[PDB]
Amino acid sequence: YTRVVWCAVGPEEQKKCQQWSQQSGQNVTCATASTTDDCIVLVLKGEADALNLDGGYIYTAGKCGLVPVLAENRKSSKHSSLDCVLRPTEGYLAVAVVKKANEGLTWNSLKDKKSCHTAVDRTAGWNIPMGLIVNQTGSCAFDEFFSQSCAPGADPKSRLCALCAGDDQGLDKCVPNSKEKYYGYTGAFRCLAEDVGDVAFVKNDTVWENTNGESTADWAKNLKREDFRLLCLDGTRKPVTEAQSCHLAVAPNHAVVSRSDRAAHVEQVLLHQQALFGKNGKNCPDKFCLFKSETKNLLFNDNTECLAKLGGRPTYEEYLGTEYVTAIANLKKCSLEACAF
Ligand SMILES: CO[C@@H]1O[C@H](CO)[C@@H](O)[C@H](O)[C@@H]1O
Ligand SMILES: [Fe+3]
Ligand SMILES: [Zn+2]
Ligand SMILES: [Zn+2]
Repeated sequence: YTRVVWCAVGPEEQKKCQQWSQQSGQNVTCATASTTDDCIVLVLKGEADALNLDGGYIYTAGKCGLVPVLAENRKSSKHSSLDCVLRPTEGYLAVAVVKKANEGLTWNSLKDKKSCHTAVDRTAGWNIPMGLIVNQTGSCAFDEFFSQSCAPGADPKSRLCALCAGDDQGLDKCVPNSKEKYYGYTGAFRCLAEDVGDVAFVKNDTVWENTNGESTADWAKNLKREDFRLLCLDGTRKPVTEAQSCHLAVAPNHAVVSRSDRAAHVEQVLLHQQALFGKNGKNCPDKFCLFKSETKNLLFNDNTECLAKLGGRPTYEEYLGTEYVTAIANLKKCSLEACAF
């Protein structure tokens, strides 16, 4: 029984963590850092215990000895009778999204266009699309493919940050945290929605959750699913209803990681925390909901049903899968066995 120290990325996550801390009676406390990489370092030092990470960061964390503990699980069809916490995760679909009005724009004509990315090093926003582009062009100059982009985490003076906007005051341009207007799934989709970019690399869920009244955010309230198309690898364009036949890859779900020596303790505390503040928790929506933050995906994705046990006690490599690990390794050769910190 000790507290678990969660690592929040940026000021907005910090605020949500503080609410969680208060409601949990200090069983969970908060450490804050400006980037995901800095949070990983805090965990390695033992100054923080855990945080929830996209697959691209699990790769970084894994090389440094951190392990997956529990995974985000969202609504599913198969394995219907089984409880959420025990149900296998299905993974999400990485897609490339454009405006219907941008006619004749296909996977094969993306060169020199404007792109919107969740963040550098993330699965749907970066690793998958850039990995595919590097291959198809046979060049490590992915910094040269698009004319301008917003890829949070890149050099703020480079073309890869040209479209990023910063915070209400125009500060923190291109920072890889929610202070940057176009950061993350929602941010990259907004970058496309506002016609700042020509293409957004996000997941299939992002399109649905931010269209047809699903989001009441000022920029999203008038967005219609029909005004968007997905780019398929075969050069065609399809409606967003066809994601199962028109995606770039299937990605492993975001997951909670911790130091191996702390895994058992983190797992215990989190399972109890979700019984109190999760999907149908004792205190949600009454007092506090761990999986809500108004489409902002703070700490956890808003569409998370529960955190699920893994099973087979997988290493980070088995969790990510050989097909994804080799993809990252090859892309990493552009810009092999050691912790990068
Ligand atoms: C997509 O499923 C994954 O496949 C890889 C094989 O690369 C395994 O290591 C892992 O446990 C999972 O079953
Ligand atoms: Fe992701
Ligand atoms: Zn597929
Ligand atoms: Zn194993």
